[PDB]
Amino acid sequence: GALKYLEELSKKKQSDVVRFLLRVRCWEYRQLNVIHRASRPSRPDKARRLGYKAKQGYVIYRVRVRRGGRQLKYQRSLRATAEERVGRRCSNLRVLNSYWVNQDSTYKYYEVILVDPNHKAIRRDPRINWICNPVHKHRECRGLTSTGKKSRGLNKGHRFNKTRAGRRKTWKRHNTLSLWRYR
Amino acid sequence: HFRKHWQRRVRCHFDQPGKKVTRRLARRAKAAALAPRPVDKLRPIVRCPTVKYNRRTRLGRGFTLEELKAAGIPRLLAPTIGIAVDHRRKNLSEESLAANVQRLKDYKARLILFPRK
Amino acid sequence: KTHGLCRRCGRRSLHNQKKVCASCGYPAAKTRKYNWSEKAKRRKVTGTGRMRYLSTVPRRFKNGFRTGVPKGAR
Amino acid sequence: EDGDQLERELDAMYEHYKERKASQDAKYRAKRARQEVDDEEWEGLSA
Amino acid sequence: VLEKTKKRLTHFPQRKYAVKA
Amino acid sequence: RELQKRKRRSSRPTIRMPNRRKKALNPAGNNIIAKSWNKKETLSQNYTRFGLVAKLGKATGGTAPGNKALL
Amino acid sequence: DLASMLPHGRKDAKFDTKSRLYELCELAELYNCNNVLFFEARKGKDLYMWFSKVPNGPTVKFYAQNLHTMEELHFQGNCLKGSRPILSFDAAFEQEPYLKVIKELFLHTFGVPQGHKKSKPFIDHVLSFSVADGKIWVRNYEIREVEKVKTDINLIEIGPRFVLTPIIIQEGSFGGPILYENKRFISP
Amino acid sequence: GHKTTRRVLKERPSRRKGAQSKRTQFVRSLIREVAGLAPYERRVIELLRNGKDKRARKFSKKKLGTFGRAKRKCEELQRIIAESRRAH
Amino acid sequence: EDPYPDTVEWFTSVEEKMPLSAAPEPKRRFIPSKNEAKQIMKLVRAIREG
Amino acid sequence: MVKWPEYIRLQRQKKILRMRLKVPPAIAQFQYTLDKNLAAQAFKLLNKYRPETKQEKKERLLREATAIKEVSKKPYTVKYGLNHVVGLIENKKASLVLIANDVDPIELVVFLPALCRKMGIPYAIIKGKARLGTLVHKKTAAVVAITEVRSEDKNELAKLISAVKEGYLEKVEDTRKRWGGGIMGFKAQKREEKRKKSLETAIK
RNA sequence: UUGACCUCGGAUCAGGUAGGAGGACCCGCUGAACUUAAGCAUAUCAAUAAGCGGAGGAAAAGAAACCAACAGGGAUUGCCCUAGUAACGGCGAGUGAAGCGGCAACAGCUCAAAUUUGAAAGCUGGCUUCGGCCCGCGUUGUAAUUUGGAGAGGAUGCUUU
RNA sequence: AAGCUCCUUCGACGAGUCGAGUAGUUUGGGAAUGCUGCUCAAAAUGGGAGGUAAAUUUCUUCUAAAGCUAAAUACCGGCCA
Ligand SMILES: [Zn+2]
Repeated sequence: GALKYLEELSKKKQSDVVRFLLRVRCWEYRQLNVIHRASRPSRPDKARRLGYKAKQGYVIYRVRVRRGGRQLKYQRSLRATAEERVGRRCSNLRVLNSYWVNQDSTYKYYEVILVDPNHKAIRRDPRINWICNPVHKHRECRGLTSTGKKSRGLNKGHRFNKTRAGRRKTWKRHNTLSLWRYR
Repeated sequence: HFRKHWQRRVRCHFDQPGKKVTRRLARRAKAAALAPRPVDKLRPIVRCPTVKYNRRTRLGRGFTLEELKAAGIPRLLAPTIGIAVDHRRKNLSEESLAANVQRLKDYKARLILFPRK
Repeated sequence: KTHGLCRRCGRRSLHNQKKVCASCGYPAAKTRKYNWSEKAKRRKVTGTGRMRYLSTVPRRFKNGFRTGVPKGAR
Repeated sequence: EDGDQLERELDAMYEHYKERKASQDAKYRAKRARQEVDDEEWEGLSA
Repeated sequence: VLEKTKKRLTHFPQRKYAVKA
Repeated sequence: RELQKRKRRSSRPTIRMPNRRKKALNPAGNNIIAKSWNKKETLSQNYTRFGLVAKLGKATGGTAPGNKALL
Repeated sequence: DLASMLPHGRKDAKFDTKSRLYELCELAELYNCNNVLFFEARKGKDLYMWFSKVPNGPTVKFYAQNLHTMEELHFQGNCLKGSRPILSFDAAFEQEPYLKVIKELFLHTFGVPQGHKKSKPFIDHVLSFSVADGKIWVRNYEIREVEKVKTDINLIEIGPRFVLTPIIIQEGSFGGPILYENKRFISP
Repeated sequence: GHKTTRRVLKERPSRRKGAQSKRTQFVRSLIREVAGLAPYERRVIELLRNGKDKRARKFSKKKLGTFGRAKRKCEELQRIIAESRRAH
Repeated sequence: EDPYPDTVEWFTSVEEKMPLSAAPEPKRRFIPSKNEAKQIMKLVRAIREG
Repeated sequence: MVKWPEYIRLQRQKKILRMRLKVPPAIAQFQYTLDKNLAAQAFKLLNKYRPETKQEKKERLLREATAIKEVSKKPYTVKYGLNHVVGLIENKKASLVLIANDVDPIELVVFLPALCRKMGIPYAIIKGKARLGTLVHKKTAAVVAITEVRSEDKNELAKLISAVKEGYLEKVEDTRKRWGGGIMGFKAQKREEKRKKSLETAIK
């Protein structure tokens, strides 16, 4: 039941306990490096529902990302930038998925769940051997994480006509002149 | 209407017969794999949504759970004996339910099932 | 002279002050390449050299990358 | 028990960090050399 | 393969069948 | 282009690739379908000769006069 | 435009379509308002205006179409922001009993009370409601004064131009028995 | 339209997606008690205790963004006040 | 105002006398352990095979 | 002067922050823990119900395997695991609950005292997740609970429950609902008068 | 005095892994101008070229918080018409879809949310006579069961390995 | 080990995420077409999107913020023909 208790406690963020804990951690993470390793998820329920296991092969990295804009607005989020930086640091791991942890007023903070594809436990266990497959190299760079799908607009409906099934692919398909043999 | 670069985006279908032969050979290869079996799964009969097309029936995606039960075909065995199952479609009409159960009974009568190994 | 011998590409293209090759950019790990010069791309594309290993790969693929010796040998 | 000595040590270390990070400019050093100290720090003797 | 998938394939494997003309 | 030119200029042999296909185009084995399958006949023709249905779907065109395999 | 012409008014953003037409009345009580002018858009294409006296009655629904708002550069007229207008009504508005209920509410809506501290001290515009078809046409005009030839009033259109056709008048804030039905309303 | 014999469909758990879990309600109430209140909720509590209920509702709108959300927040905080009163 | 107010137990002051879950108890909580039986059987097979 | 390493400085600064910050009640009640004698009695009844080590379990399983080669009562042990113990608390199968005071992140346990109070189960807070961890054969246990004991220890468990309930829960009821922290020392208070005498005198 | 836990480090420690090339097609970031038309300005070129990052034999997308108003459809993808329609544009230059319908191919699933609690049943190593020995990971949760057109638990009788 | 059936027993579903305001960018698409940044910041007979003048906001249809998956489709480069 601890997972629902944590889910509700995370839903209530400006509550006194969560605000106090977030302040102290925000201080601790500013004292720590821009990108550093975590040990244990500070949000175990979020990590678990995103797919973190306590197996030899799963690791957490906390990354600090500067907030704001370029009046130009960057089409990729600060979440995607954090994932890409964590991947460039740990080039030997696959970025499974990232989640928010702190925000302060100058930097947002994100814990990224990463999986080692070369570990024997990961390779033998299904449900993760897909990320052992080679088509999933640098999902964070190709926009294949949750932030990437959200930014690409990969949803079904009449509100996502131009972006679902690939925006550039749709534009090309609409801008090709098809000529047949019998016209 | 040539303000864009249609020259760099133009497609010619000179491979129409080649693709046709490829498709026919693909249907031959799945028939070689699924030898006694047909190369397609059974599809239900459904009514077209729009009032423009509502007087004509067509082939749907898969058979519904309650019509499958009414015809007497188990859910876990229907995709095995070659019947498509659609858990999203709902009957809402005795007419469609009866027509689809008639279709499944015709399949039952015309089917040959081999006894496992 | 502002261009000496580059060790990576072999051309007389090494700015002595900047220490950067004007053709391949030797200090950078990546080899300099631009899509606005298809002629330069095709001058330094694969197939213009010796092909020591990539030329031998296809025969191994054709035979299935098998290891061992023919039965009844030596 | 109240971490008083540790608090003083940490405060002194942070202050030293501040003075070196400020005095690695020499304009702060000039301003420190020229500026005069106040009397509300010497207060306490008789006034 | 996962144990649940193995059980499903064991107890409901793709059968051979023919449909008459 | 440069790679092909180098191949044509060099003495290293050409690697002629056998016409391998991922999927077999004809039934094989020691069962009734394999032993009664005619490799020179088409799918519909073979299923008409067998007495079996090759497609439970709607016909997408006109069949041969003697076709009985496209229900 | 209507809010700018109404100084005794409060502008309020999107209302939930899944909410309640009497939750409108509690919202008006929240803001201490005794009249409600509600804009309800259907399909993002058609307007409907609910004029109401909250809490106890009565309330009308109009289908609103043929909109020509301000900042359309063909009106040539203006008026002070919040000045008391002259309300022009019609003999049909005094003859038909339901048009009489709609005249009273439109007076209570566009009244701009006499001593209100947000109203301008001088009068320069007339808001005219006319009934030609089975619809109500609203126009807003500036009264320009011109010296006579050896002053005279001229009118220049200043503001919104929209057509309202009545649908229902309910006894009750946003409910109760129907007192009038158009019975000739052709829905888009 | 056409005349077809109507059928009654089985209950959909996806339609039962609306949460009636008494255990989830218990968890939410306990977490409310444990965590406490946000600063804006403390302001709304102060206003509701003092009697400025229309002001509370307006501030709840200004902080949340919708009439319905403000109404639900005000009802939740009023229930918290009632529970605290009967607990004291 | 009081910046750090004491908590008023408006929910934990009341005590509930019943468990949250009404789900029935499984047989396994009353019968011996089937998994342990499997492990013992594997060990017995290993001892038989030596 | 001398320079401390970064991690040592960070953890001592965390000490100072923990002692200086005003703590919410749910963590102040974790700051309040029990004492030596009560902890010792707890671990005496508990050490009798400790889990079976892995070597002992393998040896036992081999014993019944050999017996079958050539009918037992229900085992009673200390129940551990956060989710399992929370389920036992929710189902009122737990008779006693012990919660480690030093679980980081704290959110894992921050609701456990309130849950135990609501369900009516006696609970206490123990100094040392490594010690609760040594009862089980692990490195760290966030929580341990006693569900049922043998007839030889029913009276001992009941007396331990009564003793922990009175001698800890009464003091915790006296001081658990209030905020913690505020242990300002001489240097902190002197800095406080410096700040006030620099702020409210003339200018802001 | 001793010993654990947590955190942070060292090693030419044991075993692995990343870089670069290629880039026709593919997934993202960033991003012009020439030209056309219009009192002027938005627009067009173009969500293009150049630049940067990342994969494969295909990639991507993908099993409805969908379409619809039906007598209903039923993951995704591609062709035909829809259609130069709806819509947005000084209702200029112009830009410009989708549902339906016919077809090609069709395949479904895995987790988090529950206590195995009558037994962590899970897994990495490295020592092997290859049969099993320990070190460890892990309860801040590794196996089995379940994934909301469901499911769980008891009972009940058939049917499957 | 597995499937069904029955029921005086239960039935857990993703948060700085929706959403409101705003700036930029983008689309045929201010019910903002989608996306990003910034300030505020949710619910549990809930939420999303449509239908409807029909008299109240009734009706219809799905479950977002976790993940995998062949085929039909593209190909100026690779091994060939
Ligand atoms: Zn060079």
